[PDB]
Amino acid sequence: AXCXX
Amino acid sequence: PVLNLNDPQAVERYEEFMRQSPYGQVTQDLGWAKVKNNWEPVDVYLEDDQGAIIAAMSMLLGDTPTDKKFAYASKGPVMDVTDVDLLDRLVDEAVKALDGRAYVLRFDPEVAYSDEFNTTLQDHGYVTRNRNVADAGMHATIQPRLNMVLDLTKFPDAKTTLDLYPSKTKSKIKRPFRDGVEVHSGNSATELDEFFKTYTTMAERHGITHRPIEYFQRMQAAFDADTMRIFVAEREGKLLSTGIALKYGRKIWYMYAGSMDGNTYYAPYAVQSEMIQWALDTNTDLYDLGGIESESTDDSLYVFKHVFVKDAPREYIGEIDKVLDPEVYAELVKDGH
DNA sequence: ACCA
Repeated sequence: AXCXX
Repeated sequence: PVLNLNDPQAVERYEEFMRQSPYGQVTQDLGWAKVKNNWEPVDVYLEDDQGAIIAAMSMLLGDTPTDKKFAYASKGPVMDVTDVDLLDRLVDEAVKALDGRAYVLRFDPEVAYSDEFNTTLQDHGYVTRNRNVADAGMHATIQPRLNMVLDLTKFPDAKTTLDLYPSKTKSKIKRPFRDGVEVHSGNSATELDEFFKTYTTMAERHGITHRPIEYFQRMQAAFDADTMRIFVAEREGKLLSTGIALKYGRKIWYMYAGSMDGNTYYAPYAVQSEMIQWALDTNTDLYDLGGIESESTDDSLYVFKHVFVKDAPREYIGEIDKVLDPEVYAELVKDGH
C-alpha cells in the first residue's frame, strides 16, 4: 500500500 | 482476439509484439502475471489486415468485497492510446474476454495529461481519474500520476552519467565514489538477499508497508539479467544501499530501493549513477525514477529525485475506467467530488 | 533528515 509497482 | 496462455507459439508472438513496441511496459509483459500470482490474467490483442499484432492489453483480475472482479491493465494498453478509435476496438475485445466478470476495466497508460485528451476519453464514455482526484494525494490512483523521468535523447553524445548534469550535481554524484562507495550489479539470489535487507530496513524506518521476498523472487524468475538488474552499493565490505531497475521498451525504471541504518555515504546517489549509466550503455531513451506526490520542496520524494531530473515531472492522464457494472463502480470508486 |  505504501509505491504501486 | 484473446490470448490462449497454454499455446506457446501464440504466447511468443504476443511477447514479441510487447518487447519490440515503443509503447511496451514491463507491467504489460506476460511475466508480470507471474509476479502478480494472486491475480487472474486475461490478455487480448488486435491484428492488422495481414494478421500481425498491432495492439495488446494484458489484464489482471483481482477480488473485491462484491461478486465482481476488478480488471486492471497496469500501464497499458500497449499501443498509441491517443488513437482512441483503435483504443475502443481493443477495449471492446477486452470486455468480450472479461465475460461480465468485472465491474470495471481500468488502465493507466504513460501518456501525458491534456485537456483535449481527457475530454476525448470522456466523450468516448470512459471515466477518468486525474486532476479531479489530485487532492487525495499520490495514492489517489494506484500508480503515481506525477513521475520524474530523465529524457536521455536530449543528450545524444553523453558517454557517462556525469555528462548529463551541471557542475553542482556532478559534485553530488562524485561524492559517494570519492568516499569509497562501490556498486556491483546482477540478478542472482545473492543480490536479491542484499536488496531485501535494505528494503525491509527502509520500510521499518518509515513505518510503511513492504512486499514479501517471494514477490521479488518471482520477478527474478520471470525476467533475465538483461531486463532486471539489482544494483548493490557497499563501502569496504559494508552493505549500504541497493536498488532494482527494469529495462523494458523505451525506459529503464528505478522500481524499488532501500538503505541500511547509519552512515551511508550518499550511496543511493552512486546507485542512481550506475542505473543511469546502464541506460546510456544500452542506448535507452528514458530513465524513470518514478512517482512523486507534488512538485514541491515539501515532498521529500521530489527533493531526492530532482537531483537527477531537472526537467518538470511528467504528469500522466491517470486512470481510464471502462465502467461495466455501474452500481458496483459507484460503491467501490469515488470520483473526487 | 528523509535520500523510498
